[PDB]
Amino acid sequence: QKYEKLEKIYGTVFKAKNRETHEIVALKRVRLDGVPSSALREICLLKELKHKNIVRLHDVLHSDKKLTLVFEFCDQDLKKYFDSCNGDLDPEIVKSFLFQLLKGLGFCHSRNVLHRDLKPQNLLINRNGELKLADFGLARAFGIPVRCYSAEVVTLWYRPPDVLFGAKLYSTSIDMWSAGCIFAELANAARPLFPGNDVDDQLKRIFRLLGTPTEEQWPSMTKLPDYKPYPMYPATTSLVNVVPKLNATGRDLLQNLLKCNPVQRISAEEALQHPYFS
Amino acid sequence: STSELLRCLGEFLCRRCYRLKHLSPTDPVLWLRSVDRSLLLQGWQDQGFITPANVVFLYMLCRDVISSEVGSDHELQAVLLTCLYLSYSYMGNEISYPLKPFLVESCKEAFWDRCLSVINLMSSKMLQINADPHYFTQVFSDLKNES
Repeated sequence: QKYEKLEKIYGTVFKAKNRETHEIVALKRVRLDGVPSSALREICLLKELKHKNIVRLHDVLHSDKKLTLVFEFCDQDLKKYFDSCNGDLDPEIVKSFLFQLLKGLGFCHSRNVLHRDLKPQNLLINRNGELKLADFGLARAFGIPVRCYSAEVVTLWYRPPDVLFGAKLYSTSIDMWSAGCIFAELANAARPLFPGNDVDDQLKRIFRLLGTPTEEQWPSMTKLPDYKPYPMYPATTSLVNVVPKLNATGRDLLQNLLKCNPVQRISAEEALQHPYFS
Repeated sequence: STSELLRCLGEFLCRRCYRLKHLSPTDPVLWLRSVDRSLLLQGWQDQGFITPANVVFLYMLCRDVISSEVGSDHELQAVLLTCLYLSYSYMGNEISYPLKPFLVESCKEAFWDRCLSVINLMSSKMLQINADPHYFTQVFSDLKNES
């Protein structure tokens, strides 16, 4: 109640002033009548993920049979940012954004958390130029030898091929692929790099550009629940075609992030220690 | 194996709620077995949740949550189910679960209250037992010797 709702941006999001301390936050408000369990997980994880590049969770209120997560406030999501400016970002912004994402993401992995929902809309950006990871609704902790997780993670266009192939078990490499996609988006007209209409289509666009995986490069792929032998499309690996506002060094990183075989994906640490960053 | 750790859980739950010398380690287990059973109202979960690791994760919450002065099993089953609910939420293989089989309490307002109380007191341990194998072993061990 110590809040003042304003323009209205799980449940619905609101901007607000603490009214008492005058600070502006963002309220989520979750209806308590699976959504709740997802919300309680986000809260649990966030409480243990404090980093300038990870959205902060100030409080959590239980009122009127609703849970209101009092979050810090960010000017806009990266998706809207892409609309703010248009078709282009100074190659320097591209670097900054990837850096902070890679840093905020590298942190989650170190604290044993998979975000599993990395897409432009879940990346917050302040006018001050800083970027923060948000919406951990799909996140989860990992460490305990689990039989498997779930394959219903990550929006279609950022879903890595292994998961598309029905893989139920995955590692931190899963957020790395999404990161690569976001990078591609970052360094171009800001349009998604692989916008399929369904799983089958998603796979095609990916292999059509990266080249279809061969059992040699990705041995365990055929053993996946929903694996399908797609035509061996050439490897248009001359990514330059698909990402011009990016040097040759940068393209090298984008290539290590977009490896179809999960195991071949660079980690956040490595990514950050990559030449592209100086 | 599941079962075995379960009895230990029950065992423990009786040594904790001493105020109810009418309780058997089998009841608490029957309660845990029930929801995880009906939850198989498919489309909810293709695989059973209760596993060694998960029972342990669960014993972890109960450990620091179940008051020793619990008055009436109904109160136990409620808090125990709140714990179970969180375990599902946090360790669940699905990206989510229903609240039907967990809310046995009347005052819905209180169920969600515990959910917040527990989350605020156990959030760190919930993540640690996952990120710190040695910590997993200590809880696993403690649980094993609660028999």
